[PDB]
Amino acid sequence: KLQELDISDNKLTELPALFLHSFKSLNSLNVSRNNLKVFPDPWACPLKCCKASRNALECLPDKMAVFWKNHLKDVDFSENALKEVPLGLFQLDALMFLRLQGNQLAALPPQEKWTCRQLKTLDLSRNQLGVLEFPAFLSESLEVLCLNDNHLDTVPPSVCLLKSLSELYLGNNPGLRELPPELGQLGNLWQLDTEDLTISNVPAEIQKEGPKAMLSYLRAQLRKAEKCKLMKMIIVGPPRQGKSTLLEILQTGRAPQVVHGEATIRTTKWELQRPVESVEFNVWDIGGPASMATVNQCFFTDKALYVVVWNLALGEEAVANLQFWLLNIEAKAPNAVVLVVGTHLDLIVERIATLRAYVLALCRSPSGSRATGFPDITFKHLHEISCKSLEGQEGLRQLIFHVTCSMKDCQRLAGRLIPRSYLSLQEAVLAEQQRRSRDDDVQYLTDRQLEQLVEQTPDNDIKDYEDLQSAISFLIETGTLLHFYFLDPIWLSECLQRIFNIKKNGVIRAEDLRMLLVGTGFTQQTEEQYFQFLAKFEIALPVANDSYLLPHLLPSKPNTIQRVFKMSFVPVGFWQRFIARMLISLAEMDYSFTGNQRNRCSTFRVKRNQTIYWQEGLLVTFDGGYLSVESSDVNWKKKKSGGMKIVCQSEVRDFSAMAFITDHVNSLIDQWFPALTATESDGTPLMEQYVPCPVCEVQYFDMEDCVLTAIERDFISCPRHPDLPVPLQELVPELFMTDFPARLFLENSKLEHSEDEGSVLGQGGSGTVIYRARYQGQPVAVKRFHIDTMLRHLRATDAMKNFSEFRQEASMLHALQHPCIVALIGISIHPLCFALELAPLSSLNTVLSFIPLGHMLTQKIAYQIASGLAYLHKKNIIFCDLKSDNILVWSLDVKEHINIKLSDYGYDEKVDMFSYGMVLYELLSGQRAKKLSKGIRPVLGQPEEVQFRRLQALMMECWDTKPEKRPLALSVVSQMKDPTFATFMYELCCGKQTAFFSSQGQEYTVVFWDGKEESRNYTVVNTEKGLMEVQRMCCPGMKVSCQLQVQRSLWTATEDQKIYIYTLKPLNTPQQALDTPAVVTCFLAVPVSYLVLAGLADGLVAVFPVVRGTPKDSCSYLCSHTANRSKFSIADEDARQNPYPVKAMEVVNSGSEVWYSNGPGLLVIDCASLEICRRLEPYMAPSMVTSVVCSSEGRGEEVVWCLDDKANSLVMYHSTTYQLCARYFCGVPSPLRDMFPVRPQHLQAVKILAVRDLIWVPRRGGDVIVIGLEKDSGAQRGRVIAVLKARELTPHGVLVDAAVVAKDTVVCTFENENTEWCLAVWRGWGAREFDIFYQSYEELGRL
Ligand SMILES: Nc1nc2c(ncn2[C@@H]2O[C@H](COP(=O)(O)OP(=O)(O)O)[C@@H](O)[C@H]2O)c(=O)[nH]1
Repeated sequence: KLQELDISDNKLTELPALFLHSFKSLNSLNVSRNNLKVFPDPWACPLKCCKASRNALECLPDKMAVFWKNHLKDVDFSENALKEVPLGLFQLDALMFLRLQGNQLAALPPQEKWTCRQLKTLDLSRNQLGVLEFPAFLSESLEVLCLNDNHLDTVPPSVCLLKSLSELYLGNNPGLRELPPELGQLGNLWQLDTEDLTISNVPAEIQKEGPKAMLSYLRAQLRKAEKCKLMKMIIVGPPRQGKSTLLEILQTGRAPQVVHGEATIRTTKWELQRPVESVEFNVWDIGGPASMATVNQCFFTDKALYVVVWNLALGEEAVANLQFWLLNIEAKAPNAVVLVVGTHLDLIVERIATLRAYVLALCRSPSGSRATGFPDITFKHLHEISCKSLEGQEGLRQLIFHVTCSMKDCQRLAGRLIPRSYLSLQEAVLAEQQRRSRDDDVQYLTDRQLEQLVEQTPDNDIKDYEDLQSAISFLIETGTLLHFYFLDPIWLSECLQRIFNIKKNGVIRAEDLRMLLVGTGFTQQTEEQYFQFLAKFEIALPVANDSYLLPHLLPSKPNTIQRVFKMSFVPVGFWQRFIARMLISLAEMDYSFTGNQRNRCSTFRVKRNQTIYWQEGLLVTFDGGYLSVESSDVNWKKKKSGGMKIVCQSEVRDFSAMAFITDHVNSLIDQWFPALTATESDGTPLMEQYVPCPVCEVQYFDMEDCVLTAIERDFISCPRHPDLPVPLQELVPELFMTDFPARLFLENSKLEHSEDEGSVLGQGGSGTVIYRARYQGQPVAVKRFHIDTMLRHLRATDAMKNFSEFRQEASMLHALQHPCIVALIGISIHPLCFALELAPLSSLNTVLSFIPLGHMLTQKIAYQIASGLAYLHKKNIIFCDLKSDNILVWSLDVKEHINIKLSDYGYDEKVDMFSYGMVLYELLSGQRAKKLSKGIRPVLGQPEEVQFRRLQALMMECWDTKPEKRPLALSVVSQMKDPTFATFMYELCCGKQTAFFSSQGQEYTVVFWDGKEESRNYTVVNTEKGLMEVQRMCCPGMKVSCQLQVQRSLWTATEDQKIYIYTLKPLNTPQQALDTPAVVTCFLAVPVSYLVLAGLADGLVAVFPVVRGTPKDSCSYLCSHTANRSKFSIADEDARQNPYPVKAMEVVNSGSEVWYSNGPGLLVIDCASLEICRRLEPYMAPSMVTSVVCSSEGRGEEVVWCLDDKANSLVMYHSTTYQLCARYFCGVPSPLRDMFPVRPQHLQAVKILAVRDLIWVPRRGGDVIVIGLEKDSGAQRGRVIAVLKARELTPHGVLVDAAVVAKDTVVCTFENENTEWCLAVWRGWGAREFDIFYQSYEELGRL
């Protein structure tokens, strides 16, 4: 009978196993920490775990899989005296964890006879086990395998098959000398113990790098990896500097006779032998007109040899121009090697040294180290040649070959091992490109087509995403494949140039552009692809009325704050891209959460009245202001350079417009012109920012100084008049927030703030720190942001970035006013921080058998989370991190309106819904991942155990694998606004059975009966657990027509007029058999030590006194017809005296009366004298009463309800006056929120139930009408509080019965035409629970 046995730290050598065998109820067997020598022989008991560690057990019996095969999962016999392992221990299906560590096991049983398909952890370390032979099936289950200090002379052959391992520990096996290549296939394995092992097949360097490098190298061995000598080389430089001439000299080795004509990109395959003894270059001669200067940069890739061609005789301006190219290469190809090669050497001795000094000054800072943002140029990377005499040609070739063999990833590029499958894919892609070129086909290759290529390739072992991605990176490195996948750079260049050759005001209608684009084929079936990459390069962007804006076709040139940006050099087409991006963003104007790099321009929301865009400027007239940006020529420190003059006029000091430009400028300079992010070799920025002095009126404040002062102070004094300071608000109104309402700003004098580690509540995704603080005495969460000429520049950049991020976060937080979203109290600049409302309790992950928080609280939490998500998605905001860490618990009180709030501190909508499903799993379970990407989901118990079928089903859908099937947050919110969602617990399929019975107890909660005569049997359902404790236990005898439970005795009245009594201790042997004059049709127990009344089929009532559950064989007979004739003067001919059976009885008036049916009438038995004293006429013949209940609950008058069979009518009397004070029709097709007064086939009701305060009327249709009484203007009335209907029971037939099995449970039992029975379990909500449920939605709607 015992469930948990804990024998530990005691005098245990011999265990009374026979005594333990009686414990059939055990779930945990713990005999650990003893000197146990004889483990008890296994027995039938549903053990979940078997802890027998730290004892003297030497051997086990072959009986684990005889009794515990289907129950026992956790076994740990570790650190014992074990010598032999039974075969049966591995024959347990339920086994998932096994520990046989620290003993004298020498061999394992044959693998063919194992059954433990669920074995996930197996530790055989510290043993003499040996080489061993593991089963194959363990590959699909095992996650942890450890064999440390085993009798192994090699890796077991089966370890290579164990694809599912995450840990593999085989240390201290000195006989092992090999790690076979197939272990590389263990892709899921990242924890390894190869200590004390010899590895002859792995280099020492690979071992030093680690077991991860070992697995990678073994994979390389398996894939027959070959040494590749192919690398990308790119010629770049200013136009007409001899790029084609230089390449011709390099390839031919002669004075050029044919130089290539006009072209943007040309390609060739150049082969060199040593002056791993050869190399091959996929040479891309990149040239073209000046208009391609900032488009060609897309073709620059990493781990490639760049040759910047430079005209030596042109002068110093050429060397200065080289900075542009060098910055571009270092920005796009950080790990590339750059050589600067000089031509026109025939036009020049010391001049060469001077020019080399100039170039070396460019690449290196004054300190001599590598300048930031430049490639590593040195004396080895410089060379000069001529175009006729070929001087230095051989030296140049030697330089190329030497640099190529020097570049390395781990070893040198020229000869690195690549998997053979990667080379096979390279051949396949080259074949595809060649075929498309032959067929004049679109050279753009779709991802599906590349997958088809890699799979279609013979014996290509690329079978997963990571392999294909690595192969893609390799292909990009060798100039075979291009991505921004493209196969032909020349075709792309031709397409872009042809678009550039088009000659409106920059906007062309989509159809006109489609016909114009016909030159490069432009297959309409590929148009969606084609236009896509047109948008990628910003060559033709979709705008307005399904038109396309063409930046190269922009027209020419047709109180306040001002800004200036000084540019040393203007990139070609910078203005076009800038104006196009601004114009498109404004046209859009007419997000994320929890911190990320993803965000939109939420900073600027105004009505654009007029817009004037042109080749080098944009003027925007918006309601209450102007925003203009123009080209200009700036002069500072007598340095004249290009410039961007920006002006804004705001009537209300709303200078958010100056953010809109500035952010965009930064964005553009970060995306397409990274050259302008960098500084010269001496630290001078290539693009500087300036603010004209408004009080000096030209004098310009350096924007870095204004920003750095804005961190702490408010004023700056100009050098021309230091005694007359200017506030920063007239210099940088962007940073000092002015657009926000005045109410939104915190008062530093009323804010108790301190960046104390003890008050740290957490961190955000943007790099902030959230502390606990006080504002005006109330607790709050304060999110604080945190931040030599080079150090000053870096700090200024960081400060500007933080101010922009603060602006964006404030803009998004200001727009969320939903009750379930953490609001914003206010902002402040000194210090730069947010103030937010603080949760009295910690996050949901911290407060958290099943449903730990309770049903109602879990329901409210889930609904409020869903409502918050629906609101966020209504604002086009995505949470992106919807974990329980970020979900703050406001209160665990069920009565409160708001319980949780969604925070940003501790894609599209489908990922949010997925994370919501995970949160629901945690809510139902109490706990809780790469396997999620593979279709593996966390496991939750069945509905019979969870007991919340609808939320569990919702959680399954939220965790679905196809995003298309997942629900929208609004749909979840809408379907949760329904009492069916909350009340239904689960369903239980009992199956084929005959009759249903219940009793006011828990020993015989729900009892079904089936069978006939010798085959009579019964089933018991434990609805509290959803488990059937007895299933068709046979108790031969007559079938039971009625059943009751009194004290601890079950009375059952059969069809042969016999009341049998079974005393519980199995209803096998009755103790009493009582005779009756007619078949019992109903039972009741009056609490008098009881008085059991039996309503017989003839309308007569039998009365049995009961003493402690045992009655007297004699009984009294109270005749209803006798009372009708004698007391109440009803004639025999009256229909009221027809032979009706007693259908339902009920106690009323605290046991002093019993109301029981008699045809359409009702009779009252007065318990004082056991006589029929009152009659009531709720209905008329031939109708009959079918149920009676006593709604004796609440601070009010006791009332008695009565249902009917024909009229389908409900009536209610007062128990103390017998006045028919209410009548209602229950056959209402749409009964929701109906009403009736009180005066002080599928629509047929089955049986009334009294659930706490309310009256549940189930109907054959399967739904339930939950009627309850209230008062209006002093008059009592009744209303239909809620109509429940579980859809899951639709195919389970018709409702037959219903019964209140416990205080908080209502069991409605359905039967189908095939004699099968099915229970539907509802939570027995009273009036207060329903009102709380409804108010949870009504109030949040109101708020
Ligand atoms: N004198 C001299 N002329 C050169 C040299 N390299 C190229 N050229 C001239 O440049 C022309 C070809 O330039 P090209 O290679 O097409 O420049 P790219 O378009 O940038 O590749 C030829 O007509 C040559 O006369 C050189 O080293 N010395």
